[PDB]
Amino acid sequence: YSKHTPINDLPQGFSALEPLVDLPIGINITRFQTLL
Amino acid sequence: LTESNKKFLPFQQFGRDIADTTDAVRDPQTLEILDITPCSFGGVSVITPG
Ligand SMILES: *[C@@H]1O[C@H](CO)[C@@H](O)[C@H](O)[C@H]1NC(C)=O
Ligand SMILES: *[C@@H]1O[C@H](CO)[C@@H](O)[C@H](O)[C@H]1NC(C)=O
Repeated sequence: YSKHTPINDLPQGFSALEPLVDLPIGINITRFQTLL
Repeated sequence: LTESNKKFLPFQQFGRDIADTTDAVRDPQTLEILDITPCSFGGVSVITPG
């Protein structure tokens, strides 16, 4: 699910995240990391 | 399945009111919203003068 919002820092505003991707089946994922 | 004035979100397929009952469907092939009003039904009373 993703959402992109503009601000002037997590704002106090409210915005629901629209689903966009439902990638097919995988196996157990218990760990992750970001590609810096 | 009649045409409806509702406007779904681009990812939304189901349509539901507050009854846990489907009341709108986005058509897969052509992208339109159709109503799911149930087929008419009701009791049948008989008026007789005896
Ligand atoms: C993660 O999923 C696998 C599926 O093959 C299963 O062994 C189990 O549910 C999990 N593995 C663990 C807890 O070692
Ligand atoms: C599939 O292609 C588009 C995508 O929704 C649609 O307009 C069209 O009516 C569909 N059917 C066919 C036969 O192209």
